[PDB]
Amino acid sequence: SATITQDTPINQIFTDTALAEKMKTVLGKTNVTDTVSQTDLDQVTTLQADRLGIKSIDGVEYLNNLTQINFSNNQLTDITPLKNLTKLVDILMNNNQIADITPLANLTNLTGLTLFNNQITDIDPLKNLTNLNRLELSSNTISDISALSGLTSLQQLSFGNQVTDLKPLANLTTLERLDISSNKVSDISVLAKLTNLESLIATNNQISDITPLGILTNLDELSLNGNQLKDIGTLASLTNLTDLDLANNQISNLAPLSGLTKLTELKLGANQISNISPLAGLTALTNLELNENQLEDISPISNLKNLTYLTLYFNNISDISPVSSLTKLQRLFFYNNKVSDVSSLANLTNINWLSAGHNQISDLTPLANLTRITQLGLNDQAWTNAPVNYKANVSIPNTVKNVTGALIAPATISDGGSYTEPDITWNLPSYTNEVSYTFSQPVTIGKGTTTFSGTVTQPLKA
Amino acid sequence: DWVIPPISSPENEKGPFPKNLVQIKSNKDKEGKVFYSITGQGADTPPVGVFIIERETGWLKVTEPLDRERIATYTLFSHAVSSNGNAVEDPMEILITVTDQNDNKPEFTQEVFKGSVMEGALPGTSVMEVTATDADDDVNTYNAAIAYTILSQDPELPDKNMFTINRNTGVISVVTTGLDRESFPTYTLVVQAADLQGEGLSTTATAVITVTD
Ligand SMILES: [Ca+2]
Ligand SMILES: [Ca+2]
Ligand SMILES: [Ca+2]
Ligand SMILES: [Ca+2]
Repeated sequence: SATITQDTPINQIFTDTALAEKMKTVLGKTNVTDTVSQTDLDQVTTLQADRLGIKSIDGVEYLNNLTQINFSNNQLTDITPLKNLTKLVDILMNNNQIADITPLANLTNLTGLTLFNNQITDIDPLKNLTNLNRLELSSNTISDISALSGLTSLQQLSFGNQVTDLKPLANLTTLERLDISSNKVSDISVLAKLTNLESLIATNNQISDITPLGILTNLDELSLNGNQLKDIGTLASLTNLTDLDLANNQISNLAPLSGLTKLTELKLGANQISNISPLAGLTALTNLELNENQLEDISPISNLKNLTYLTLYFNNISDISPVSSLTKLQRLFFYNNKVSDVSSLANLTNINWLSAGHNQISDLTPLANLTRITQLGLNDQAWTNAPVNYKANVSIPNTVKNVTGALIAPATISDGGSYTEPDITWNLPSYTNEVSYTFSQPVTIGKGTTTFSGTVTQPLKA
Repeated sequence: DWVIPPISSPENEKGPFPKNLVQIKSNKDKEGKVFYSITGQGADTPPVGVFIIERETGWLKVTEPLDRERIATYTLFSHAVSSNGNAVEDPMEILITVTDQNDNKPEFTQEVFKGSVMEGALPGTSVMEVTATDADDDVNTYNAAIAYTILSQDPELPDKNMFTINRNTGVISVVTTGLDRESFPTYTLVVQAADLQGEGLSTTATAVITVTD
């Protein structure tokens, strides 16, 4: 035991102003200058001192009976006062500036230790904390995890951000939930040994080979967002997956996903996908991200009646009509495609967010009854009219229609042209292969506001 | 334009913390480099930093387990600011819904309920009522759906089961004959309230019944 040598002012025990204020309330005193006894201090067994701007825990060594502490969201560096508090079983100290965790080395009763978002490199002092079942070390600067190799009760683990070598995990077969995000990992072969894994988060790494996952059939949650994946054949073994993120990879072949019918969320944004036929039987999906691929035909999507959230932006899609039966849709994004007809979207009476900039849309009238919209995008349309004949005097109908059914007057017209509703007219002295015009019109549908703008090209035949 | 999925999280989520919720994105990130941030209770006002965002990815994370019975929903706002320091979106309101787990046992309104009953009250006579509440979500789950039972009677005379309880309402009725004040003036019942329609978490309290002339 540590003991104060006599009754002492709280503020002479706890030299931190903010910690002293807290301990005054904990210890049932009126003023931080009031004295307390060692007996009073020995009554404190838990302490929730998160989010108080504490810079020093000097004084806590005299709280001999502590079992659980929260000092998260503070400004701690030195944690030497924990050194002899061997009754500690749970420590929360995420979001500090701790570098030296040597004072933890003898706290062998610890079962939970949260240290993410600190300045830790060296984790050798954790090596004898063999009763840990939860250890979080992400958002640090750890490169070497050999000190984890003897923590064979671990169930929940994370670390970062410089690890390449995962071999120290080999014996931690009690692991259920692992986050190795934002390291330097390419080789995940050791993970095949962790057959109790239910959740694996491994975003922002250099992983290309996922064959090690093959026997990890208890996986329900897997994130490989931001890696170098292409062959995902191994995922066909993981039929318990409900939540899968493979965004930001090089995947083209989705056939291995076709049997993962427990999937409710699937992210496949920023890949090399042109064929989503393999997704047609994934009817439990509520969330599907297919942005930044090479899609044209999205007809397999019409089967996915439970979708509430769908991204399709940055593809080469002309026909949006496969979404038309997905009436639970609340948020739909398909900006940067080639959609010219949104008549099918009239069906999406539950739609709230509708994002359709950089398409070929000319007529908002099908959207007019979508009054639950709160977010809308219709900027920067562009399309080419069917050719008309070059003549000295040549007129075409304006075809740009607001949600009201009213024609939107051109903003600009090439080659000195003019507008008299409904017709755009050019006097052209000699043959030109095309003329053009722009429009730009703010519009609100429901509560969703955008600028409906675009560039229309009119080819002229010789 | 914002590109954000709706955000729901169960309470009492398992670690490791922090956990990824959703990616937050503006489609104006194609015109330049965007700094993302969040404001609101649970972000930049108390409790601060329950929710945080990765600066460039827009990954929104939760740093600790939630408790629906303390805060059931959070209202955050996302912000998007260019490298030159100008906002490129208006702040977007983001609702975070915390969904229920059965983590509260029923709680009796009293530890000791008192009632009385007349000798020779007819079988079927309502005597008293006991009542428990449950802090879990009675709208979307059975986590607060309480069944009432009797565990014991003291004394067990003249019969073991002098009384019954309505498993839905907690009303305690006489169901047999032979009440006798002179011999057995009082009955101490242990009553149990259990959620999940009787199958779940449970709590016990006492009902003390005085036999009157
Ligand atoms: Ca908008
Ligand atoms: Ca709770
Ligand atoms: Ca309950
Ligand atoms: Ca609950």
